[PDB]
Amino acid sequence: ADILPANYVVKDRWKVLKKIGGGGFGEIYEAMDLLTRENVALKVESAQQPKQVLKMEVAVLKKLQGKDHVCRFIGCGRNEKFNYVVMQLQGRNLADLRRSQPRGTFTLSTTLRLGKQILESIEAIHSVGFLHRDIKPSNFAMGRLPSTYRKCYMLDFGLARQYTNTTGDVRPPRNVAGFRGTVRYASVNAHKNREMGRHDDLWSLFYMLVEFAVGQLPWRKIKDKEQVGMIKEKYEHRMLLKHMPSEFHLFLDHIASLDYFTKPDYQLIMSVFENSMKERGIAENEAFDWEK
Ligand SMILES: Nc1ncnc2c1ncn2[C@@H]1O[C@H](COP(=O)(O)OP(=O)(O)O)[C@@H](O)[C@H]1O
Repeated sequence: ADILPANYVVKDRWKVLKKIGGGGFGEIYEAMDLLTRENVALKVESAQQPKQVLKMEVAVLKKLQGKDHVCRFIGCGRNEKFNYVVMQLQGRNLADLRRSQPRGTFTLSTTLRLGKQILESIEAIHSVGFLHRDIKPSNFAMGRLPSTYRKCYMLDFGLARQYTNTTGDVRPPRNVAGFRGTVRYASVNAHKNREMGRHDDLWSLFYMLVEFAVGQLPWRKIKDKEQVGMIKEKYEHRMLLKHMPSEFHLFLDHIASLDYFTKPDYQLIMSVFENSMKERGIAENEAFDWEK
């Protein structure tokens, strides 16, 4: 039973058309904005949920206004039954787009071009003092308009954590931190209950790109967090690069050397994607796999 039924109207403005997503922490709907006449995304969480994450989501989404790869903030509110955020509506997510591919793989062209946009999104959130902590294909969606269909948008800021403080400094990490994010894309550090850093969001991007190009990860079928962590610890990460562009060794080595305290070298990773494209004769203007 959905939190909101079809045609329910939020704050005399947003009319629920259909449920477009959900699972963790609540549900997301496509709604008609009765004031502006545009289709929007309405994200809701029940007010009786023990962990309320929309307060974080709203704060991060507002802090990100003006950045590329981010939904326009439309509104938000709270009541006794539910909390909500209203934002720009996008198209299909990357997990859905990958699963729809014949072999569940994207071409290197699509993989590398998505990698550039996701890396830019990751650098954008870190630049406002926040870690995403839940980097995964379903938290990235393509635009749905002729002016936005080749733009990839970063979604879901509910599990975000501010690593900076009021004075523009980096706060000390806690001695221990509860597991946050997806099991499939979490770094080994996240599995060990270490405080997550900027490098951990880059580990999730590394695993996503391997999954995009290869179609699977070695721990794909395992659901248990601990069993997955053991596989990732034991697994020779160089074996993940068998079918990857050779400059991915540079990406892997850089992230493997980082800790919570060290600012990543985002340009080093960008250079890996750019050289991988040029060495293959891949143009930036190429159509994405799903366009064909
Ligand atoms: N602005 C949006 N436009 C289009 N689809 C969206 C939007 N926000 C979320 N979704 C869809 O619903 C799912 C949304 O959940 P999301 O905010 O990403 O995470 P969650 O349900 O894990 O808190 C996504 O994978 C995507 O398909």
